[PDB]
Amino acid sequence: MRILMVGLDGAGKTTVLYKLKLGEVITTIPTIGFNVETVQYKNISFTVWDVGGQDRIRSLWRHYYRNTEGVIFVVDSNDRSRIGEAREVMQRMLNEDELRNAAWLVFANKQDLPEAMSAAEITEKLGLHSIRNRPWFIQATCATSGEGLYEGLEWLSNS
Amino acid sequence: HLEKSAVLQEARVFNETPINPRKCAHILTKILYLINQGEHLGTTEATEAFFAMTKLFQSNDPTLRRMCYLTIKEMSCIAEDVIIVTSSLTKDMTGKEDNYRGPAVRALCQITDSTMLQAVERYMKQAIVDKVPSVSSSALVSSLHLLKCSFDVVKRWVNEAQEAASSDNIMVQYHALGLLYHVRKNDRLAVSKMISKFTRHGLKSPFAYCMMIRVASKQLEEEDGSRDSPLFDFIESCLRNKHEMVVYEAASAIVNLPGCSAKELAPAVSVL
Amino acid sequence: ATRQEIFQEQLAAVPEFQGLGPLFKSSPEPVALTESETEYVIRCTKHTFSDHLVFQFDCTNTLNDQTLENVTVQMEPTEAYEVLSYVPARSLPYNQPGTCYTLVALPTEDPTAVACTFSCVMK
Amino acid sequence: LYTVKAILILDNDGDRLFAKYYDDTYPSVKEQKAFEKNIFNKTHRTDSEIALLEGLTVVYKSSIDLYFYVIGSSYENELMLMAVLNCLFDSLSQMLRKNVEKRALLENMEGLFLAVDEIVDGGVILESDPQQVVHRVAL
Amino acid sequence: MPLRLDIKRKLTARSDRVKSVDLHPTEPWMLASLYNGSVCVWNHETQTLVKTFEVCDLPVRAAKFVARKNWVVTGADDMQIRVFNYNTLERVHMFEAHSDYIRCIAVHPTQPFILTSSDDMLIKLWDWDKKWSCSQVFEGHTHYVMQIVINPKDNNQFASASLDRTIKVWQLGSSSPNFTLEGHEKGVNCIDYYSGGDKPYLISGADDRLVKIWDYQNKTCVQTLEGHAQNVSCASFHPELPIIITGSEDGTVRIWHSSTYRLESTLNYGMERVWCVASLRGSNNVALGYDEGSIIVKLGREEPAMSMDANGKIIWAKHSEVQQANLKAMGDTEIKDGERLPLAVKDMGSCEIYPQTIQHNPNGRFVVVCGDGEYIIYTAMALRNKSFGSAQEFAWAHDSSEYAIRESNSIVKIFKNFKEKKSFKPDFGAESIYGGFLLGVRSVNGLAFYDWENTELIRRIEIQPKHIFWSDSGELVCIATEESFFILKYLSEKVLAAQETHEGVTEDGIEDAFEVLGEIQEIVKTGLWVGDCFIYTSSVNRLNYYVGGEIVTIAHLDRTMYLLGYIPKDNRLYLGDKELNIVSYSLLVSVLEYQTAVMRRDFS
Repeated sequence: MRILMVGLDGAGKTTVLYKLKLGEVITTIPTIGFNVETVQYKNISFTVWDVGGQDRIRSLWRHYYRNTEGVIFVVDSNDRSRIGEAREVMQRMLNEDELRNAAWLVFANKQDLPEAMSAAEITEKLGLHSIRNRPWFIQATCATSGEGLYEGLEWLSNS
Repeated sequence: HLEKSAVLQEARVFNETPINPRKCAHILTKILYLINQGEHLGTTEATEAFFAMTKLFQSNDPTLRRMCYLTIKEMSCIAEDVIIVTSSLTKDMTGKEDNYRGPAVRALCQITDSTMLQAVERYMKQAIVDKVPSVSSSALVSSLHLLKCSFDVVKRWVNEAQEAASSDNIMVQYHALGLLYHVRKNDRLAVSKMISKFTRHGLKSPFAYCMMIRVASKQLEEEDGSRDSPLFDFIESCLRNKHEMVVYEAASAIVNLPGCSAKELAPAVSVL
Repeated sequence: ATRQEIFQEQLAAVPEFQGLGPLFKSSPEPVALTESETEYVIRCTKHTFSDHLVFQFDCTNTLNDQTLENVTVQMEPTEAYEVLSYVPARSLPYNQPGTCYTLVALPTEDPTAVACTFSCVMK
Repeated sequence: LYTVKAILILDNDGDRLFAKYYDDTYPSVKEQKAFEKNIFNKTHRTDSEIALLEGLTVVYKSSIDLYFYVIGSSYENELMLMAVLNCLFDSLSQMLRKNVEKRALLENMEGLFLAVDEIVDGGVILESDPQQVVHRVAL
Repeated sequence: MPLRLDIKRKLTARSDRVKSVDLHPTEPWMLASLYNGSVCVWNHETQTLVKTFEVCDLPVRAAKFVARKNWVVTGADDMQIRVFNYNTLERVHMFEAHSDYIRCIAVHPTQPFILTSSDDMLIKLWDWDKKWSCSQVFEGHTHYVMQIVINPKDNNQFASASLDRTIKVWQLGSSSPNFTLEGHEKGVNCIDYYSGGDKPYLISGADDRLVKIWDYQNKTCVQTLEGHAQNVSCASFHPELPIIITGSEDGTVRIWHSSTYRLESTLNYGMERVWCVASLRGSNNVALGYDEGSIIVKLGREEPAMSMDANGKIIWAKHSEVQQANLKAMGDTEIKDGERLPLAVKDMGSCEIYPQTIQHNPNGRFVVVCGDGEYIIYTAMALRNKSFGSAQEFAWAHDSSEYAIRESNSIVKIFKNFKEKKSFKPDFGAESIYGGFLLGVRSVNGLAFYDWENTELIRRIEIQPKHIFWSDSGELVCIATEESFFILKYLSEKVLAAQETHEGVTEDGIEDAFEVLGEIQEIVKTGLWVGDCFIYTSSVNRLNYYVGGEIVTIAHLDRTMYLLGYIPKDNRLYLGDKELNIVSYSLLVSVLEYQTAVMRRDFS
């Protein structure tokens, strides 16, 4: 399943990824020269695309299409800055329309002590309840804990 | 025997979920064939390919890797994107064998942007240093194109050359010099010292002797003064070898109407 | 009104003069005023007229590093000449003659008055 | 020193199914081919110690049924060049353990391509030691 | 390439198996722990003992100075931690952290911490502000904890070595490593860090005689090194030069260049094995415990190679070991004496040979630079090699047009434009050679004077010095000779006659040449001719110029330094450190001259 894990270079998405995937991590920069990775979970056979989002490519991040069906959208939770507004909305909407054919599960990262501004405000802002829509989960994490990881996958490995 | 248009659609089928390593390998061969005899190329077709090729990368399969390089290598002066590749590239680089690495540089070199360069320099440092020459050799050639492109910054690197300057593989010994010359050849002077540099020196992967000859003469040629003490040193040596060609090399040049020293030449000649 | 006269005339297209005359004889030897392939390379030729001497300066502002600008030529003398002026080659780019001059009027009936060494500083 | 202006792999039947033009200077695929017609044809089925066309060096190994070519400038050393000419020639041969034919090529098309890239890469000869090579590769 | 280099046997002691060494930077004191069980702290400088402590009489494995803290930390293998305030050696506190043989302490400097590893297969962290809390315990062992080192770079993250052969690198959020890697095929004795922050290497030690380099960011064994002569007790990163220090279980020093990686040298103080090492972070002085004793060596130059054109560009090359690629500086702006200034940016160069001399042409112009023992002279603007050869010793013919050389034999040949000058060809015992206006050959603890065209022993004076600076026009000349110093006149005419007459003294040189004007008893940090004025530094850090019977300190300097250059026009002195901030103080040359002239009776 082409499941796209998204976010920037510099996020430390990658850190997570291999933490999960390999057990072990790697730098807080998500990739520059991509990830395609395969994971069996629950012995079900999965492709992870991990994007160190970086702009030019970011622009092109649409860049591929076929066989799309699932989103890890990594967003950094505590990110007080790049998260919402035009960017957030735009990305979400665009993605949604383009591939209305895949569940969007957003991943909120390095929650540590959360350095956001309200779990509630944001979820709403994202129109998390614009829902009447595809399997969704809003999910909390600080990477080091991995505050919600296994469910994401688990609940996911639901059919 | 076979035809392009169909194929062009069909190649993406490997990109379709299809598992059968062979099948695609073959199809790839054909493409290359179309190409080999002669083929139009272009972007759209490329771009679509860009997404197409890209997914296909859980392959472990080494040989599988090979195939890729080639293809990519095809894209160079008409190249499209690099960032994706970075990760990939990195993968060759960290990648166990040596092998993977050489192909990547090789496509890269007509095609690329200043910028990244810095980064990739480091990698270069490493290549520069490695004992299995080959890759290092692989590294070098790329540079040339990079010289095409530019290569000046490559220049900056002279130092590495030196660390490198110690060599013990013949062919390899050869390779280093080629570069070098270019480098100093923008410069008489050093070279004069270079000469000295080799002067203490004999040569590993000969070949080296030969470029140097052209060279060694080439300063002298204009009247880089003294034939007499230097040249001659070279010559006895030159003379002496069973690298008959080298002997020749000297011989051929010295074409002197009065016989600069008519005599000796005749022995060489006899020998000829 | 020598070969050198032709040079008196060649010189003549300029009009910042402070006397000339007609050239008498010219230089027995042009002097490279900057030695062998310098940061800047000068070869100089000196011209005598019945009245003045002009040193006209031939050259290839060498380094592609540079173009020299705001160029004038100082000369400072020991055995006489009245020093009228030092000339600026407005601009000199790489590998290229341009002209700069330095001008003097030649005293003739004095004991010690036209052979001279002049000291040069490029600005 | 970029020796291969171009390299061609040729029929007996005076055609070329591989060529990698190390550098082109008269354009086209086409233009290469016309040249073949003269040259190959003319040469065809017979080789030289030395052969020249106009200050350029003409290099190459044959088979009864097949033709190999390298072009460089005749302005430089027979021996090495030969050595090379062979180096290829042998390597492949050895490698193959067989005389290439028309057969050889169809018999496995891939190997050529693969081969083609390793020694010379557009122009210069990177790779060599054919046995070495031969061993070196197999994958 | 040569050892034409600084190696100093800085300080010695012959003793026992001195296991451990720890450095007091903040005042260069050193702490050492012995296999005796007594530990001592020394000021090496005069081979003087700052304090010694009998902490235990059991061998005392671990030691730290806590400088911030102003206290010194100690532990012996009574498994207790004893504290002294080093501010006497007044002993603050004691408590039992680790209950087994306590091998190593690593400290967070930024943050108030003391990290410890001990053989109990435990690493404990203790917090001093909490007053030695066991704040956290780091565990993930498989054996005794032999060593801890803090990646101080990221203090915060640290690495651990064990002889079960493995290394765990940890994150705070891992009271366990982030991971363990399977390093040794022996055991990982030691783990060490790469001085630069930029890149990252560790070296780890083994006696297996194989070295692996690792890059953390990738996470690779960058490479694995072989060549060795005996179980490497230790090998270390040179932090000053790029060299590899290798050490042995017999106490062998081998150096491989951490760039050539060629064995540069082997040294034997067969004082047996490398027990400890500790290094100057200022990267220049290092100490290691050996059995027969310990030795400390001093290994530095005091400068880069640069010479300044009076336009105002001190062109230096390198920085400290950076490529030569970096020369330039014409600046562009002005500011207050005390305050600091800006540089331009446009490198030229990227030489190879590593120098230690720069000297300008006499008009700044042609520099001859020596390095690796050979002389590259540059055409500078040109960035051309003006010329090259191998030295031994040198004089520019001061005039700016010839040069002399001392061939690595010792017998003179001189070249003017690659022509030997044999009109002059003594080749007597020397010591060093001096050029300038008047020829010096320093020989036989004498300094002997020579012509410029034929040699002549003009004079010989009492002893040998160290350095000469000549006034500008030569005239009054300044020779630096330890503490002590002299100013002289050279009187020509005598010579002309004398010479004509010929019959002379030259054993002494001829007593009819030079005169001894006066002498200052002097210590020079750096020194200057302003003309014939000696403007000088003292290493006592006053900048003084000896003027008028007077020596005056224009100013006194932090500690003493290098004379940037006074571009006279500006009348200012540019002062120079070695850290590339320039300070300027204007004088006004005229004032000096004014003084000079008037005394001379040039009042008007």
